[PDB]
Amino acid sequence: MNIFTTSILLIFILLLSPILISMSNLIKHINFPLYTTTSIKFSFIISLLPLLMFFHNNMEYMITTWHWVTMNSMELKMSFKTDFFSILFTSVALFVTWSIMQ
Amino acid sequence: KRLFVVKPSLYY
Amino acid sequence: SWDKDVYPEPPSRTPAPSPQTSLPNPITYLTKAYDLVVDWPVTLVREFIERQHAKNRTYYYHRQYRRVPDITECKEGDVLCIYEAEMQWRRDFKVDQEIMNIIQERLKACQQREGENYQQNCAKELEQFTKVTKAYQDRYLDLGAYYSARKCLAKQKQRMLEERKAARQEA
Amino acid sequence: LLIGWWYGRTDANTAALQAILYNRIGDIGFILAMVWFSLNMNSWELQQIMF
Amino acid sequence: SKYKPAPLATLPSTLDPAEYDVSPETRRAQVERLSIRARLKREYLLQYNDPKRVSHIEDPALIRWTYARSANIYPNFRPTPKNSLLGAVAGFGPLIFWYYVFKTDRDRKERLIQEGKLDRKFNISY
Amino acid sequence: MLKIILPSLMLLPLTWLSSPKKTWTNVTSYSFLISLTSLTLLWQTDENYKNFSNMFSSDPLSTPLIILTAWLLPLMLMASQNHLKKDNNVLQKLYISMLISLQILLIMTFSATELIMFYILFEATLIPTLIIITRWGNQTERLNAGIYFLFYTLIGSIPLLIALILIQNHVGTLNLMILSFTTHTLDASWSNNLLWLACMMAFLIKMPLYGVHLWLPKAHVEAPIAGSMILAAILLKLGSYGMIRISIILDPLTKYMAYPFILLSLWGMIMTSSICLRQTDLKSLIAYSSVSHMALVIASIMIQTPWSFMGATMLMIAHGLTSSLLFCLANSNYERIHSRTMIMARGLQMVFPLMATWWLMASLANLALPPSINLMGELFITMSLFSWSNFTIILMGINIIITGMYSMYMIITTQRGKLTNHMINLQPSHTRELTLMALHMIPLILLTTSPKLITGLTM
Amino acid sequence: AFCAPPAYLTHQQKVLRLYKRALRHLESWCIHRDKYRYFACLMRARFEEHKNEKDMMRATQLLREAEEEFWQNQHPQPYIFPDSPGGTSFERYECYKVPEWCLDYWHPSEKAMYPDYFSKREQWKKLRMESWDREVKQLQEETSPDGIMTEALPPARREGDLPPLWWHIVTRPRERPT
Amino acid sequence: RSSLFAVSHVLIPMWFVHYYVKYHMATKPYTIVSSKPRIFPGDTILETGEVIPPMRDFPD
Amino acid sequence: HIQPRYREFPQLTRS
Amino acid sequence: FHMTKDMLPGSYPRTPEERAAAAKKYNMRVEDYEPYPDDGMGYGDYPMLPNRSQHERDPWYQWDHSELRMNWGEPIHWDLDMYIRNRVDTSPTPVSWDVMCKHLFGFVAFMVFMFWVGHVFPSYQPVGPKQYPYNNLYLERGGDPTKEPEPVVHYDI
Amino acid sequence: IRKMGNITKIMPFTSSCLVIGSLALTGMPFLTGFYSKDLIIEAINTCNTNAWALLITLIATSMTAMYSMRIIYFVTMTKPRFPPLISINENDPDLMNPIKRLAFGSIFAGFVISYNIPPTSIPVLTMPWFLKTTALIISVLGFLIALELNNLTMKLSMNKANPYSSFSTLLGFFPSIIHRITPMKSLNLSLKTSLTLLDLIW
Amino acid sequence: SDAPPLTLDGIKDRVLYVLKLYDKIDPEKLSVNSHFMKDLGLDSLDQVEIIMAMEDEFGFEIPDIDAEKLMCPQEIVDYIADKKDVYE
Amino acid sequence: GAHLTRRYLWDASVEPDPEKIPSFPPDLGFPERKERVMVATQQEMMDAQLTLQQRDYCAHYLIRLLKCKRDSFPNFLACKHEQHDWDYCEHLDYVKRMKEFERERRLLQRKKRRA
Repeated sequence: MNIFTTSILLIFILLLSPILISMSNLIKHINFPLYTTTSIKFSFIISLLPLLMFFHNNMEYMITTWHWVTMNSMELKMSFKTDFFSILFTSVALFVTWSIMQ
Repeated sequence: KRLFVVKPSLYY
Repeated sequence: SWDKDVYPEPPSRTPAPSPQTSLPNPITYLTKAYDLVVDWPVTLVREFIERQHAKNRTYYYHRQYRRVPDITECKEGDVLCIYEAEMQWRRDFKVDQEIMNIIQERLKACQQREGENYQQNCAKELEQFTKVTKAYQDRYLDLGAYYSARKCLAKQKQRMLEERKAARQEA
Repeated sequence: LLIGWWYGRTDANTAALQAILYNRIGDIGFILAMVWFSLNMNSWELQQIMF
Repeated sequence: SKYKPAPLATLPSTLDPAEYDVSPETRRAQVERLSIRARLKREYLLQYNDPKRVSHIEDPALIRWTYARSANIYPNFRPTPKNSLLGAVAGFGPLIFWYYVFKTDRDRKERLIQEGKLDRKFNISY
Repeated sequence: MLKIILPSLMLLPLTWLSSPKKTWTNVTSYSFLISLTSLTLLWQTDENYKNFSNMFSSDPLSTPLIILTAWLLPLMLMASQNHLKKDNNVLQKLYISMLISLQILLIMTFSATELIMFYILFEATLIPTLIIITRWGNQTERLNAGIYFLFYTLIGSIPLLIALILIQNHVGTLNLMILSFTTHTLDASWSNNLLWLACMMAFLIKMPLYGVHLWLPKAHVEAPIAGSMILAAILLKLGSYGMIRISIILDPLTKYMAYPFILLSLWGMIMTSSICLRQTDLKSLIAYSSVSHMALVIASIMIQTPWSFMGATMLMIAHGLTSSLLFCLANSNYERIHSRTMIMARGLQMVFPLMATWWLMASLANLALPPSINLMGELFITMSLFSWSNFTIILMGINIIITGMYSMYMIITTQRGKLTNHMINLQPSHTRELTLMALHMIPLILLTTSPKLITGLTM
Repeated sequence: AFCAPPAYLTHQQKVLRLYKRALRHLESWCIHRDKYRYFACLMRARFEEHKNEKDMMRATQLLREAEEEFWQNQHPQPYIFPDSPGGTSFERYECYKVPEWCLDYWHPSEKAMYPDYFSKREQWKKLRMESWDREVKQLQEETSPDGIMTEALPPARREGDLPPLWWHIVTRPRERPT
Repeated sequence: RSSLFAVSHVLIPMWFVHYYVKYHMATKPYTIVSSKPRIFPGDTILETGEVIPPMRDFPD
Repeated sequence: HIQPRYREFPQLTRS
Repeated sequence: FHMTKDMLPGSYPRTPEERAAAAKKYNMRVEDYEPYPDDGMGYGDYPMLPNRSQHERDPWYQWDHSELRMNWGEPIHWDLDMYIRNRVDTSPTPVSWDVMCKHLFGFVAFMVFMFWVGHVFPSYQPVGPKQYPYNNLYLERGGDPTKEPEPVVHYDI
Repeated sequence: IRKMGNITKIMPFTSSCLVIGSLALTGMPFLTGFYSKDLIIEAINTCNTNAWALLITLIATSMTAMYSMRIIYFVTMTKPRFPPLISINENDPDLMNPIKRLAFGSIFAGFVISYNIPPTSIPVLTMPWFLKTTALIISVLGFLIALELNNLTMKLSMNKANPYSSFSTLLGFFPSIIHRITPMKSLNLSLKTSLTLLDLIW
Repeated sequence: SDAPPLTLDGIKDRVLYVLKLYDKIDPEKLSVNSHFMKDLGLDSLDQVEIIMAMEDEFGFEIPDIDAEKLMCPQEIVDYIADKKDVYE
Repeated sequence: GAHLTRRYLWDASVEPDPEKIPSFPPDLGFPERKERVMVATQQEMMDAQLTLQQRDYCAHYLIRLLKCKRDSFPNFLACKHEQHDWDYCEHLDYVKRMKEFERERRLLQRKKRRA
């Protein structure tokens, strides 16, 4: 309940870091393409772990991160559904995007 | 060999 | 931390590991590494922060409102009684929405934990949902955006009239 | 934005607008689904839509 | 199977008998057009190359286009049996149609609601 | 409320008693501070609305509008500094005073417990607006625009005054707390139907409707940037606020006296969004988009469901912000070339790269890009209507399509394409107008983060 | 591109452009180079056959019949050179073709990084300011009073004078600026 | 400095995310919900120690 | 690092 | 006030002197000036140009407005907001409108017809339905436990 | 492709990767595509499905092989048509490493996944020879037919604009007619009936 | 942007190459300033093909209104140079 | 197949309709019939979290397969024998269904030649 979710969220954190840099003065100096490629590669490697744990036990989660707004009788949250579909597609897309970046 | 690349004023 | 009697969570009977090969599981060792490297410093930060909480500890309470005559006990035109009764009705209305939300959450969680066998093993939550939804419908539904206590009262009254006329008849 | 990466080509902006248009025609059905599920089930979550 | 033009799929001007014309009146017209166009081109380039220019180049053809599509309409509009009928339909036809649509649908609904036989199992929010 | 209004008054002596050079800085800064002070109204820790006196109050519906009205003043002041730079000190002070009076009267209107104060001020907001339009507009149609704007509104408002006086003579008070607890079914009759018409048509002309909307584009086109901003953002919201407040005493006549207006709104939405395609004037495009958007507010308010009121409030706030933003953006390029035609300047992404991101983000908020609050309103209104009749989504969806279409057309034919090389007068972007776009946008991000504030009384 | 088309199109020009389009569409059909060479020899034979036909009535009739035949059996997806109208890279670089006057708004800080360039630029601008009036009068004094114009520009007859209306042909941004 | 990016962009983010998860998302109800783990005849449940009886013998 | 040839077949890198 | 009423559009031209003045205003050769018919729809003296788009222009000529493919003083088509290269095209096609529509709709109709045909004449396998146990899983699939199912029984054949 | 020519001799690595891609796109057993498309074809030819859909799906697999071979021919097996100056370089490691990673994928990933995934559905695994080998037969016949057609277009006869190809070459005319009939009506209505006739006039 | 930059001498050399490979011409009497129709005894239908070959060689297209004006190969060189912004 | 050429033409009446099978009682022949036995109990299949589509009298080899896949990880190439057993049982079930189909087809022939 911890490692899985930790990685599922750290993937997004990594995908975001390049964009938060793009709104900073670092982008002038650092090599941004290589930075983004490395971040994507590391996101892919991290995502490999949920994939393993699912291949093993075949458990899938429902993860509610942030409660946005409660409209009367109807709640809205940023909920994630890490099933076979989502995990496998995440890993595959991250591999392909890692390649496309180079 | 190198050439001047024309660009608008991005100072502002 | 959070009550089970409100957000019940079954005990999660877990199966034991039955390794049947010689290769190592890359998840148990990665998991020990992740524990030692992440959970320990985080747990320590948390111990420190909870200690600083224990120091200069603070309390806060839950606001209890007493009961005041409903609008039935109010007169036509008396805006004081009506104001109090209507503020109450709005309080209870918000509370009923939050109840319905609690129930929807219980239903979602049940369906998720069960999985494929959710038509079974998840009919009690669906039944509670149907029940409270029927009720909510019958006491808050067809009111407009200007819902108040008089409108709920008129709705209750027409419903009881129709039912009493379906009972008187056929007797 | 990516199709229209070269915003001098009046033939790339056309394709981008094209894609926008078709995918919004699809958004119409997506929104129809959202509305139906918000009225008949009261939740946009899948765990509650499954019933 | 030879080409047949259409208002969108037009004629490529190579199957038009008006280009394969050596008539001197037609050629005089072409020359007059080129003269007008060159006059305007020079009048535009004498500004586009004026180094004592600090402002854009005003285009009166565009100004006329806009003045005609917005402000020259009503003065040059007179009612007619066609204008009036097209306006009447365009205004009050879709409204009538959608009115009867909504009215029928909602009467049927409210009928079922008062009667029963229509279920709203989990409608909670409307 | 006095703590928000009296500072807005003292702003006037601050405007006049100030040195010609420091008159803009002082007023701008103190207006920002007043926008800050207005944030206490969000301290609602209960379901008991804030009553400060027998006259001033603020519910979850009026608080967002009040904060928006207090926040738009400094933005208008800023936008109104590039023009007026060559005008005399006294004229600048008079402009600033007009804007301050508008702010004050609007805060009053939204804080009013009684409908007669609301009406007096609803009408008083015509004098400064008309003055701004006809005195600082640039073309000759100023005057016809001001005439339309005055007389549509007055011909609509007079019956409203008659109906308010009738309600007074029948009930004893025009207070909004009293008229909500002391209410009675309106017997269905032609008299009460005409009462409904009187109570509604003034606001419907101010939202506006489709059939009566010609006063808006004339004004926006012929109005200086500040007038356009305040008009679009607030002086239309005025009608929706009025309808929401006054529709409690018109029950149940709203069930069958609405079909005409729901229908006109749903159809004129399509008509106006389509106009926004074959439109040479950028300001007219923005105005017709505003009409298309307010049609949804009218329909929603007509069906009077909770989801409906909520979506209407969200769409009001978001549309105000984004339309003020789009008018600022348009006037930016106008100040360079002095033309309102969207075809002349059509490669501005090769000179103003940053200002284009503002165009992009606005046109994305104009259309419903989620999780924008411009989208949550449209979505909940669509849902309310679908519940009303499942055949509304057809028109809603074709409107969605047309909306994406003309917003993309705007930004493409304005920024993207080949640059107009003869436009040597395309000075880079001013820090001031950039701050303007930033101040219009960031609040949208923040609201999207916290939508609980702009829901309304229903939630 | 650099030249302005004439008032009308002569007959020989029509025939040459038909020849060109036919050979291109035939290259598009005949993808392989040998096939194309063969059928192009055939096409040149078909043209050269009626090459000394002196009459015009029959010349234009043959030309129109050929245009018809070309519109028929016309490759729907003919080859189009990438940088040419209808090609992949037609205006792909028209977004980096920033004009020169965008430097008159540059900040002295941005300028101090390219001093030599801006000295040269001021030299050029002086050149232009000097040559303006002379080329203007050169234009106004040699406009044929016949009343019909031609859209073509004259050269700098007098020595020391620069050719009229040159600042937009010269100073033209490059064709692949990066 | 061979691949310190790993630390700087993975370890600290994991620290903050583990904090968030473990002390806010958990410690709140119905935030993380896991489909129940598969149980098989012949397995040994851990908490209860229960032993699922094996399957009846196949005729094949 | 290549040598751009004209009408000729170029040599290839073992890689 | 930059342009005077004698340089702006106006009412329908009925005197040939006014037609000449209009075709001069619009920088058009008189013989090539055709005003929209006097239907009362608001055009006035504005030219009526051929209904051709801006694709059919010469893409090489150094147009002044290179993106619209117009020149400085050129008259603007009333419907240019639609006939730009980002919009409707009226370019000639190698095939004719009629033939194109015929082929397309014939393809679509033949497809629908053959779909209905194959629907009436499906393709299945020489096999029977799938026999599920426990009364086709009535306890599963959400069946009332307290109430007893219908005994659908499956045999070994 | 008409100006590409042989790419084996002049880009062996890119060419091998392209061939691997085209194969995986086709069946080519035991690559990534096979492990799905095989079962797709089996399920469609082993279920109560519309016969026309089945038929055109098989035809479309054949056509997949066909245009894969079209690429492989006009880009990898003919003789040059591209300009005479050669500025070719495919040695930069940014070009080679991602492509070869994707190649390892295209080769082994279907096996890996299909063996690591849980069993979701129940595949029908007992069908006549002429259905379990049908995808491969289809792809092979497509390859052969395209090979013959192209070796034929190498000849010195003159190609023509047959009406059954102008329909394919031109996206079936769908754009050519819709993209200029529907916007025409939309944008002419928006002006005539919506803007002028009503708002500016009536 | 992997192609070697274009230089005048190279343009001239390649043009004269393409021309020498044209069987209706004599390499010996070939040079720049040479006219196709007068010095080299050619006709317009051959100049068309000459320009076509220039195109297929350099990989871009030359419109007919300008191609019609190309008779001396130095004109071809100067056109290809003004189109590709070479100055040395 | 050819089961379609015999139905859609050439006496449809005497060929089966897949929707209605069986259309004859089980006692029309086969005096006694051993109703098929399902090894696995409902609780086993619920605990193992199977899909309704997977509980079709062949769930016990499937359970052994999933158990092998769990225990033999990350050795996903093992458990190939259990896959074969599940596939075999499913093949036998498909054979039985084919048998029902052909049985009904042959019964239809009787009604043709009995009349």
